Amino acid sequence: QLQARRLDGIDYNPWVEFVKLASEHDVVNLGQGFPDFPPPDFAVEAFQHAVSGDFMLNQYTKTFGYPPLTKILASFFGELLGQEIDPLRNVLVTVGGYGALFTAFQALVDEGDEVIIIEPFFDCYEPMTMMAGGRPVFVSLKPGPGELGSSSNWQLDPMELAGKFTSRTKALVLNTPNNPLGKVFSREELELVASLCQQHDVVCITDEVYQWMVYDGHQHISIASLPGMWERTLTIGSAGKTFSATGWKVGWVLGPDHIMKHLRTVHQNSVFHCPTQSQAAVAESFEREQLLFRQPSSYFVQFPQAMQRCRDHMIRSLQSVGLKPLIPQGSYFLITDISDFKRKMPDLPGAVDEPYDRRFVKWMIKNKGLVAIPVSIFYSVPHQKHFDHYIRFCFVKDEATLQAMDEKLRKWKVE
Amino acid sequence: QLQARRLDGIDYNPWVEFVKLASEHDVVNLGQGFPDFPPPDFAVEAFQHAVSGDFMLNQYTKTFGYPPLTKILASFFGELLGQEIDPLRNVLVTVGGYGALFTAFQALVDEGDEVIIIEPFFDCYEPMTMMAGGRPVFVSLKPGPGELGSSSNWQLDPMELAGKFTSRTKALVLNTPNNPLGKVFSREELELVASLCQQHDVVCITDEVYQWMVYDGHQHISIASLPGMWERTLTIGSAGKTFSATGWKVGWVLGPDHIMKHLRTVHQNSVFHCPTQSQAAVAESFEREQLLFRQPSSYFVQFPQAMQRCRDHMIRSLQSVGLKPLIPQGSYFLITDISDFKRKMPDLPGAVDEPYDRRFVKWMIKNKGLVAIPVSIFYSVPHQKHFDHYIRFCFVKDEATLQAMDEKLRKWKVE
Ligand SMILES: Cc1ncc(COP(=O)(O)O)c(CN)c1O
Ligand SMILES: Cc1ncc(COP(=O)(O)O)c(CN)c1O
Repeated sequence: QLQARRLDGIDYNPWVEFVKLASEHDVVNLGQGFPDFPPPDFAVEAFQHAVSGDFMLNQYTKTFGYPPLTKILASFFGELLGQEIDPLRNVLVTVGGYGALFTAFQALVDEGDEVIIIEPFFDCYEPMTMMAGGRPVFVSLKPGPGELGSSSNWQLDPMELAGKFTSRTKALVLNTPNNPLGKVFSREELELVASLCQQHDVVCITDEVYQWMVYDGHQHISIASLPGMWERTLTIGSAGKTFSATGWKVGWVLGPDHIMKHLRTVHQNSVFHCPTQSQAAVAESFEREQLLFRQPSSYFVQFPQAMQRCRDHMIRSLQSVGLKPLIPQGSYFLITDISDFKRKMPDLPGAVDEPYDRRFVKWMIKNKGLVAIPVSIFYSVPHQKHFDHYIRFCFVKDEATLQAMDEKLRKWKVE
Repeated sequence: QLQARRLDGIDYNPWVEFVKLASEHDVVNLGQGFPDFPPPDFAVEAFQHAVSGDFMLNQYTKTFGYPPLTKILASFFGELLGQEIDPLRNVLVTVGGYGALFTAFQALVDEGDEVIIIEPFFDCYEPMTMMAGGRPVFVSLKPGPGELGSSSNWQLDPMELAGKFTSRTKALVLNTPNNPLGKVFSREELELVASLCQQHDVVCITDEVYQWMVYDGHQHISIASLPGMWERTLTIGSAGKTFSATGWKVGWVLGPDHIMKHLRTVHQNSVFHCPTQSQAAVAESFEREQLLFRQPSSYFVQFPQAMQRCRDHMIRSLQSVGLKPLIPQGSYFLITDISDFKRKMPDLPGAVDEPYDRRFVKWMIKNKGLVAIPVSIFYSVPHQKHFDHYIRFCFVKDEATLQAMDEKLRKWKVE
């Protein structure tokens, strides 16, 4: 009654509980979706230049983005997407990917609109939809029939997905690479989505914040580069998962002017400007990578290699303690199946109707010194029952952290 | 129909037209609401430390604010307000003042709620209200009966204001010091507001971004420090008008936990984190001013003095060319009456029903080389008729700019 009704149902963050519990224990924190090592020098220095350079960089820049930034964005991405991008009609700099999604949702979703959300989903898609009046409609990625599983096996059933589409569908949220699962969507997959999107006349909000984090030579493809798609796609990116600098909270949406004009309205009536210097830092950082694009010394070459090693490493460590990793094709993350623990250990302490994985994560923090994340926080509540056996790990960590993980794991193992 | 209805009516920015026109002319730009000189060294350096220091400052900080920042905020402001402030329940770091208002509105205002907006208003109060479903209800500050006018004479009529209050009033937006007028609200004024707010049970969203910019020894008072008010006040501030670094876009709301918990919900479903380093810069900057609070070398002492000089200077320059300045008690701004021009020059070129001051500003850009802002952009459309004779100037400028103004003014004067 004092609060607006749009807040109904979206006030609880299941995250918190656990950060609170992790901090009152000695832990290796693998629930954190960000590096614990420095960003690349070129990028840190880029920031250092922006705050040490032309003094007017401390004052306001342009509303829809700091032009050196929109410039490089439209160029580098226009090339990557295969698309002509006007910085002033097709690019909006936002407060991180979070900002971009929020802007997108507040633009497009209205009382009654349905949004198709693919499980597992980055958790904020559902609240944002709900805050905007929309109705989330869920479809589950479904793992197909080795012990080690693979992200690319998780399947978007063409009949199931076609069925979610109604006359009320405003948008489908497609996040690739997927967090938490790590799925990198295939071309044939994308096309499935593009095709139903094209058919029912529906916007594809597409969150590609993890674009650069790809492994095993799977290749990131943007639905926006598919024939006919640019006219109905909003592509989101984030400097923070680009340059391993999450704290910079700089993101953008790329999209056709007739959609963007609304994302702009929300922007000009919400935050109006993004801060200047960080934008400057990002613009420089992109210039550096575009200059060296594909080159061996380029960050987008070295980094995915480095983190693949981290992935591989974590995958082996966790494997031998009973956890059942699903190899990810990209993202900061891997999930592991814990169903073996559920059979061996069915009755762990927690609330009635609390999903197993949350109970399990809480256990492991207390006793084994390791933080992970209950995958069920990325499912519709109706679906947490059936999907209460995964946990999510972040392998974008320092060697010293992977060592500590190993220590924790070896100590646990004697059991 | 593709866009959400909340965007109805809020898509047009009357600002733009003029920036476009100013850039295709040789101008002294006094429509810009920000310095064109560097921030204080301590503050620029503070940023330089934050991006050059502990590398993990590049990663995510806490959701509701970077603790060194919420810490210093709660301390410095708790002292200034006379109030006990818990950083974690009473402070939210937002993306500038703009962010804070947006968060406040999306928290509290809902289909049907009325918001009382005092004219002239910072323009974004009306769209934000409208986007949230609310109904703006306007009351006009009204200048009381020398040639030079004064901001403090503009009056909030106690009967007029009491009359705006209905059972549907959710909030009243109080902005002091006022932009554009420069009014610094008096204690007796505040109390009027507090008292009706207290009576009808209504939140006072109070925008004090200009807190530090006060002149002639008028004193900034926060409605939040009035008896009984903290329980129904949200106070907004902005690092950018604090440290003359608008481009940093760091703001905050201070307020009682039972309100803030909703501002938090919006925050955690919109931007989630504010960027770390800038927060760090601000936290340091405040530490520096709090240490030297009231001291002669403190920025909050030196700066208002400096800008008072700039004010005084501009007031005299514009005075002698026929403009009729209203001395401001604070803010970055002064408005001048242009009714003499309207009598001398009634028929200037523009759209039918375009207010005089907009037509006039456009004229002055083209012919006299000076940018200002039509005050009518800060009135309800119904009220722009009667209030089409002011323009707004920003005197927070370098000497070299005030010189250029003078050049433009002297050249004009020969006429
Ligand atoms: C899938 C996904 N999309 C969007 C975001 C938004 O993050 P940020 O605002 O820091 O860019 C995140 C969180 N990093 C994410 O993992
Ligand atoms: C009255 C008023 N309030 C709030 C704001 C918001 O500005 P910012 O977001 O940069 O803090 C402004 C613009 N400076 C303003 O003048």
